[PDB]
Amino acid sequence: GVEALEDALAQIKSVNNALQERVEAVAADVRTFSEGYIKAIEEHRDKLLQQLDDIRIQRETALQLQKAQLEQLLADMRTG
Amino acid sequence: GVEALEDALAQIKSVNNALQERVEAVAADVRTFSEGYIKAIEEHRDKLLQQLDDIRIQRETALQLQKAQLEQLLADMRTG
Amino acid sequence: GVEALEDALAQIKSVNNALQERVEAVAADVRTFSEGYIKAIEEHRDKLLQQLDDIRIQRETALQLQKAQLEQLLADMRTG
Amino acid sequence: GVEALEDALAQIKSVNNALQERVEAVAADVRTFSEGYIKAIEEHRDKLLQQLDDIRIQRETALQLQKAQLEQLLADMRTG
Repeated sequence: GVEALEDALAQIKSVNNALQERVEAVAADVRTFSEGYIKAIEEHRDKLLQQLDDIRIQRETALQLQKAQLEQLLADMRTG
Repeated sequence: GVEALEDALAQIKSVNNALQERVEAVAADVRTFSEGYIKAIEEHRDKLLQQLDDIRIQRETALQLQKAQLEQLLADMRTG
Repeated sequence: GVEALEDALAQIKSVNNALQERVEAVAADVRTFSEGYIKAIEEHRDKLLQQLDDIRIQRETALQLQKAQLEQLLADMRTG
Repeated sequence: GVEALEDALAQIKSVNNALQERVEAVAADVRTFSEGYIKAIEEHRDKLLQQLDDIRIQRETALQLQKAQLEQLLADMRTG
């Protein structure tokens, strides 16, 4: 009778509860993934930038050891 | 043998400017990707968080409306 | 004299080894990152695609439970 | 009070199509984003992998050219 109305009414309030749970959860995940993602990008971007700078630097150095080892040979000629 | 070496020098010198530029370019793109990428990740996170919101809003309103409806019977059945 | 020419020649031949290793490493990493990413994207795209499917399902069922609970009432009326 | 419940029924029916669509569309986006993300990661890896490669070529050939140049002196000094 009026029994069944108050039931359907309590169910609705709960079957809704559990659906909002599912949505918040999905939203939580989107946030987790999106945060974790951006981070991993920054880290990886940094490493790469780092290694490029080391390439830039280990190169200027090699340049010099040649540039020099060569001006030695020049001298070795112009002299003895 | 002198002029020879004067040359090896000039060669070493200008092979360097070139490889310098290139590395600087890789680094540039390494930058550009990450801002673009992090932009997109953000944009999309938002668009998804938004529709997830709309699902909630839409379902809540239908709850409120439906509750209101069955609340009315609830009174009109308490006597009515 | 000729001593110092084969040194500079073993230098360049070695200093290149080191620069290749460096560039190799970089590209190695670009590889793992992109691979690592694409995985993560697939995994999250899947988990999401999955939770949303659960949301339709868990919704269809809430619907039917309501509909059915309502028709019960509508009948409780038409009869006793 | 039948009509009331005949009404709830119809409301439930119509709320549900709407919430179906919205969840569909959410999922449609989850699909498209991963296609973009994945696609353009891959473009990038390729772009960078290419340039790293060119750094290699540009250096490799400069080495070849320099090697050849100093190989010659080596001969023209191993006699005169």
